[PDB]
Amino acid sequence: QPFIVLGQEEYGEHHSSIMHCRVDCSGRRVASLDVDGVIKVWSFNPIMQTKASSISKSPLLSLEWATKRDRLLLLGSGVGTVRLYDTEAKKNLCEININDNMPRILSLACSPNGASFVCSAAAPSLGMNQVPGRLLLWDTKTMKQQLQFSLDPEPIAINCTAFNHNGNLLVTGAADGVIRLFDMQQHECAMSWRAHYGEVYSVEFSYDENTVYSIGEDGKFIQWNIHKSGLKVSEYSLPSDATGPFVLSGYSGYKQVQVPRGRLFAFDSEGNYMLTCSATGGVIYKLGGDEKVLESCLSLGGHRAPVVTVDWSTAMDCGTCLTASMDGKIKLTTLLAH
Amino acid sequence: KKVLLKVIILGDSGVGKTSLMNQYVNKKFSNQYKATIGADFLTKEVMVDDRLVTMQIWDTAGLERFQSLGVAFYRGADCCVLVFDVTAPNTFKTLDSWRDEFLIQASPRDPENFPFVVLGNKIDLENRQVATKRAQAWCYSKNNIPYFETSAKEAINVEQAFQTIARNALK
Ligand SMILES: Nc1nc2c(ncn2[C@@H]2O[C@H](COP(=O)(O)OP(=O)(O)OP(=O)(O)O)[C@@H](O)[C@H]2O)c(=O)[nH]1
Ligand SMILES: [Mg+2]
Repeated sequence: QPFIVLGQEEYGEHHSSIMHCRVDCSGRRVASLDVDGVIKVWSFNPIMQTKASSISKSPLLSLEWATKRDRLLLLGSGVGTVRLYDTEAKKNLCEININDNMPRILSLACSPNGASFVCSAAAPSLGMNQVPGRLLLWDTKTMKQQLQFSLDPEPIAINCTAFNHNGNLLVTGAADGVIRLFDMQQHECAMSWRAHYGEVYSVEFSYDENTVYSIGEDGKFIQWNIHKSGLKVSEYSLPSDATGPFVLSGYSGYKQVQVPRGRLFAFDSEGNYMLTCSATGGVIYKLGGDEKVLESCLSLGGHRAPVVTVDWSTAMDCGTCLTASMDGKIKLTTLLAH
Repeated sequence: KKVLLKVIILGDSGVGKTSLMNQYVNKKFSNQYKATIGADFLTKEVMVDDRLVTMQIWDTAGLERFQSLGVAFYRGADCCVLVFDVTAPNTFKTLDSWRDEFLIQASPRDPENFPFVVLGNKIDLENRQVATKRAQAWCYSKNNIPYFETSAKEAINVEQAFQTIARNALK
């Protein structure tokens, strides 16, 4: 009832499992990256147009739109670098050298203030991703590491990050199952708590920013009160195919497995509904307070392979859901809110 | 596109912080007084050079002396509203304390230009105790904080205070 489905288009220029798929801040562009290192920046309004295409020689692991300077895409490599890419010039601006011995740039967050980004730099894998890592605030226009955050008790691989609206707060999820909330000028975490028995895969502030959501390897979707140090507000057990591991199998004995690496859950413009992954397509839940189960209010379908990452772009009261799957296909479902 | 601002209202107990907030959002007032217990908020949509701002306005217990709230609450803030009662000079002499306590807990990088507004509330009542010039001078000394004399009872200058912190935060 709340959403009218107007159509579903397919972007098919990737030929490998998608790793990231994110709409820019304007809503007009998508950046998507597959496991074979191919980046596509493309439009869908008014036509599905591949605005740019790169093939990275080195592995790429994370992707993040700039907020102030939209048309800038940040790309975290597997060789300790962060690339700033100009999506309107179709051109690398620079490659910032982050860290020598911790090369997996697992997560990137651009500050809304436009000057800095936080990134996650993890040691190589091999429970394979409970290895150490760094969380660094990098100041782009000074070109130096402004701050390193203390990851108590031991350094740990940070999977996922998200800024609050003014850029003073960063919520993070680590391989050890802990949420850590950091003040952007205290190197000590302002707050941390055990959140999942397993890795935290995605984190996000609620719309009003008085709670944070996490999705974890233990299969649970939990809302936490950040005014009372991660007091569980609500808890839900999502379907098994919302957190994977995501597996594409064939008649040839050849199987692909992918652990959550990308965006696992996405929200409409004010946080009433949540897109998630499934084996057949995106599943949209309402987020009202039944508190025992989430009501599945819409299902997008359209995929022959498991969906591993999602995104939800809102403006116009005209939402736009992206669902990306292991066959490399990206489906774009347009909704109208009522 | 939507923009969130969190607005903190600070000041001594009884200066009219709840009354001012309810007058801004609900547009109504109650002569009955009941002390605010922790911190809690109301939200309203306003707009600024044709851009819609979701303004989350927070009420703080004045008796609580801004102390044991969250970093999540302190660092989430984008505007500070300092309120005193013009018919009560002690509520004015505590302004330096409330502003210092905000700057310590909220810790803005650029305090000089942080969006502050100072409200001398309750000018509907006669028998002012705080001279206008003296409040003007105090607000000026802190690098020209915008100063308003207000009445939540008669809805005088509430819109101006909120618009001012909204515009200056959106910069
Ligand atoms: N005449 C007049 N009375 C006011 C005005 N504003 C508030 N009052 C009265 O002053 C009393 C204090 O009001 P509140 O708004 O609850 O004060 P508060 O700042 O919220 O106090 P705490 O919650 O304890 O920190 C109330 O009884 C109001 O009716 C005003 O502008 N004019
Ligand atoms: Mg009050």
